[PDB]
Amino acid sequence: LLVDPRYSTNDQEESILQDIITRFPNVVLMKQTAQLRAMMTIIRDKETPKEEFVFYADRLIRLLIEEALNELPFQKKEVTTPLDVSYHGVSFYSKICGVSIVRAGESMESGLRAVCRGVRIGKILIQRDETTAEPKLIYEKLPADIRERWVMLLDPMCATAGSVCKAIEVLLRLGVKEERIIFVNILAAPQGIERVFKEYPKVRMVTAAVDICLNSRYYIVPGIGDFGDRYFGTM
Amino acid sequence: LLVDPRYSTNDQEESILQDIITRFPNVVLMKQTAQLRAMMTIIRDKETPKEEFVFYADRLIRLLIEEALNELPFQKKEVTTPLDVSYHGVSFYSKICGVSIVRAGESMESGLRAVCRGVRIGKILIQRDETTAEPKLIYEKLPADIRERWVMLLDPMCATAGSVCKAIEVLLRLGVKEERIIFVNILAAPQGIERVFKEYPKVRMVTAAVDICLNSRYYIVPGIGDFGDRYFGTM
Amino acid sequence: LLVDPRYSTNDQEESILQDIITRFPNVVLMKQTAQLRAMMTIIRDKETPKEEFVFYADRLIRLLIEEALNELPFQKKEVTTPLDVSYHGVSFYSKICGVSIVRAGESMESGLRAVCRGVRIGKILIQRDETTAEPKLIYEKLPADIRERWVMLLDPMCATAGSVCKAIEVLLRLGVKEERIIFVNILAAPQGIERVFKEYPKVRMVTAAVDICLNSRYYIVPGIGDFGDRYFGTM
Amino acid sequence: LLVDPRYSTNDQEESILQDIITRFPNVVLMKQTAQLRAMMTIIRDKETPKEEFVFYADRLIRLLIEEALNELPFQKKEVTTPLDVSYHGVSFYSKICGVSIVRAGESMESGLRAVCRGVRIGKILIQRDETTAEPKLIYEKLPADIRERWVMLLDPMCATAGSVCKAIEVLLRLGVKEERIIFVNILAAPQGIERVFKEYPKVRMVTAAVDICLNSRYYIVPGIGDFGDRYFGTM
Ligand SMILES: Nc1nc2c(ncn2[C@@H]2O[C@H](COP(=O)(O)OP(=O)(O)OP(=O)(O)O)[C@@H](O)[C@H]2O)c(=O)[nH]1
Ligand SMILES: Nc1nc2c(ncn2[C@@H]2O[C@H](COP(=O)(O)OP(=O)(O)OP(=O)(O)O)[C@@H](O)[C@H]2O)c(=O)[nH]1
Ligand SMILES: Nc1nc2c(ncn2[C@@H]2O[C@H](COP(=O)(O)OP(=O)(O)OP(=O)(O)O)[C@@H](O)[C@H]2O)c(=O)[nH]1
Ligand SMILES: Nc1nc2c(ncn2[C@@H]2O[C@H](COP(=O)(O)OP(=O)(O)OP(=O)(O)O)[C@@H](O)[C@H]2O)c(=O)[nH]1
Repeated sequence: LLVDPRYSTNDQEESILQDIITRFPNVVLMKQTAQLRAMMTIIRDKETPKEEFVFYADRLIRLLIEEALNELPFQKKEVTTPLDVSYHGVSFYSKICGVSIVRAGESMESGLRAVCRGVRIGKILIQRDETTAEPKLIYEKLPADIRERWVMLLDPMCATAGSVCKAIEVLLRLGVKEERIIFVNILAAPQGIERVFKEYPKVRMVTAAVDICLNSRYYIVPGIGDFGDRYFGTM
Repeated sequence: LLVDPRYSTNDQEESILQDIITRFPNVVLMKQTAQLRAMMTIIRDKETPKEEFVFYADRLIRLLIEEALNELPFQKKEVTTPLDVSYHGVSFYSKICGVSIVRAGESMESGLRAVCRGVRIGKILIQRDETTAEPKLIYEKLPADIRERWVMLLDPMCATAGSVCKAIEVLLRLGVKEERIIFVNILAAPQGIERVFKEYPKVRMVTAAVDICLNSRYYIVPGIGDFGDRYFGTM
Repeated sequence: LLVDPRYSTNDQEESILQDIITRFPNVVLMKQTAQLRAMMTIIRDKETPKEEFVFYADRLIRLLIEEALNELPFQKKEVTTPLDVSYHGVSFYSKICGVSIVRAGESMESGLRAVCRGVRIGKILIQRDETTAEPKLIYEKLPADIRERWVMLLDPMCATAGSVCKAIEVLLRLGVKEERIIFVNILAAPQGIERVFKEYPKVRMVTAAVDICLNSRYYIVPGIGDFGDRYFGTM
Repeated sequence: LLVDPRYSTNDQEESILQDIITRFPNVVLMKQTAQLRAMMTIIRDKETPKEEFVFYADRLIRLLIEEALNELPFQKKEVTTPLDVSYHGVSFYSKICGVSIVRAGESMESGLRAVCRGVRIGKILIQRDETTAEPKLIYEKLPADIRERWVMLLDPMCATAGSVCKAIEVLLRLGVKEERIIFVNILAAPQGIERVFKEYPKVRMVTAAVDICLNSRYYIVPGIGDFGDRYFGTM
């Protein structure tokens, strides 16, 4: 909802944002600070060279992952200071794991691995049909006990939501509780958010930015281009 | 009074915070999230092992530094996206540098250097006379043109504010503007904050926690123990 | 082909090692130091925890990548010191890229992105046939100009060499020069080394170790187990 | 004994190395590879920007620190692999700590902390008197039990060896055994190597390069300039 004064906002931005916040109580938008905006301009800029795009993208992913991890359950915990005085804090306890949507999502694996040393990482490779264009599971490698874990579903972009929805579908089938799936995303389109909460209303979604629309080629506008190609350098 | 509901604040902590937020317009407390508490309870725990202590402190410092970098000036900037559409963002201001208060302050250079590659770093070693107990300037190595840049003054703890005030003095005596010093701190005592803004009311302070008071041995309480010792292993 | 005194060698290791060295001019064995051995001990021990496995694996990967990058072409370059005295050095190759064999090979992408900021990364997913057992290309996303580049083929284990050979075959068809392929490998089986070189003799291979054999299920012995499962935690 | 053929060593470098390797048994010279040369030529070039200088310096210091760790004692260890067979490896010595010679040496701390998470870090500030030119101890913060540990002494340069010889002196007066000191260095001069070994013959020295001589102003030549100033950006 809140837009930082510093930067000028793209047309109808403050609007869309509030409307998303109010309509979907399960989405959590990152605080729209100038730093975030600064990083977004660098990664969204056509002109930005690959070494710069992945440095800032990695940088952003970091903030975004710490934001998502805040959606896990926490227990109350008391500890003692070296001063022998009590401090009432909390502790993470959940059994977690991250799951990336092949390629694009893998760029977020390292960010998650940096803060959570050795977190288990699953991988789902989705491919859209050549005829009708219906998502098809091509490959998947998930922890043996994923059904008893909170899942950090990783996918930088959410345009039509067909990929993440299919990903959630199988995740569910293997026994993952819908309300334990935290979908961390970088950039999303309104229609993609509705689609996901229309199908799986219990999941949580933390994004860094919500854009205007999709073009006839399913790309988000103003968007960022193809994140996977830009990040891994397969332009 | 935006303290994450999931945990219980220290006795009379919400009161202290209100006081400071009310009287000191230039202090910026970072968001008191459950995630942040999780980290604090770990490093404040006197049972925590050195490997764990530095890992989390490093982790927290990353978040604190990104927060602090928001206090810098920003230049609106327009960039064209890969979809041939304009995107209104901002641009990073340029003349800045980090200055750490030798030992404890050095632990935050890693973090600054992680997000700001090649950032100029100055050092100032202040030390109290073993008898007289007052702040003496023992050593200092700062960038030749520090007077024309924004200073990110680094020091994890702020108890009496005696050593940071001494630091700002020498910095001012070298021509750096008071309203360009962003004091980034991890943990602070109320009187510490008070003194700082009593003498140098134009600086900015970014902190993650404000404890209740100082004990007979001038230690912040609940506190965290001697940060520099626990961080570098010179227990 | 030489072993460090500190540690005791395995049966016929000094033997197998020299044999591989003299028989194949294009393989390069990392210097067998006590340090390298200490790392192989952590990651080979079935008892080591997942955080410890990835840490040391990542650590070993760094040294192995630096070793492999040495197999690239070099040009002489004279520079001048701040003491205005020339120094004769050598600048490195201008066009490379990494290519990881999906999953296991992906654990190496990070080590490569760490030393070469923004390197282009390709990906190949090979899957054997249940009956034929013949390696099949399932998915591949590669830089568009891979034909004019040197490629660092990434795959930690080389047992039968079937998958790596399948990977070389596709690269070759796309236009990559066989002698510009540098196969970075952690652990290999004599059998796999012979096959790779029997089929593509001009490629170079850098590895940290060579074990004695394969078992009925195609695992190197003493081996390390399933590197992909152990690293990503899907075991 | 080798020197990569790919690059052109400079006038009498091969002679110097020959001599030092013959006359001083305790000096460990990193393998003179083209990769290493390439980095040296980057950081030695007076034209390189601080961002690039820091990056390549950290990278080089990384390889250097791993090399020095090889000088620590190793204990044989047997581990059972996942294949259920034994593997004869080694175990890391368990009592180390890094010690930085304030400012210049602090640049190697991050490298040490990278491979040895949680290593205790001591610091010594030696400053030559502005008139007398005498090396004086200004500040020191070492681990309480440093006498029981092996110390990796950190200082990127060694011109006359007055500073380092002064640091070792204070270390010996504190209890640490002379033979437990591994002096990790990046660049050194024949003079320095001699003095350090004339006075403290039992210390171990690991370095990446040894230049021709010292400048009339006491600078290592061809050299690099002032490493601490180029590293921390205060020049
Ligand atoms: N939830 C959470 N845990 C964190 C975070 N950072 C570090 N951790 C730690 O990482 C752990 C997460 O669980 P896992 O270690 O994946 O649980 P696990 O895989 O069953 O544990 P093992 O069986 O030994 O492998 C917790 O025990 C936390 O202490 C964070 O941001 N969130
Ligand atoms: N202000 C700011 N700059 C950042 C940040 N992250 C990266 N940077 C970059 O780092 C630079 C900071 O400026 P400085 O390094 O002080 O510029 P400088 O010292 O004049 O540069 P030189 O010519 O090399 O000496 C900017 O040019 C930015 O592009 C950030 O969070 N804030
Ligand atoms: N060969 C080599 N180059 C290195 C290494 N470390 C850093 N580099 C630098 O990184 C560069 C490699 O960049 P590439 O990704 O091949 O450049 P590119 O493929 O042409 O792409 P562009 O920047 O767009 O032109 C070289 O120019 C080197 O200066 C290394 O270990 N080996
Ligand atoms: N010698 C050595 N130890 C390493 C290395 N990498 C990791 N380590 C580990 O780091 C430790 C080094 O010893 P320290 O942790 O300083 O020993 P310590 O400080 O007495 O032990 P604690 O008091 O519990 O903290 C060893 O126990 C090793 O297992 C390495 O490259 N060399």
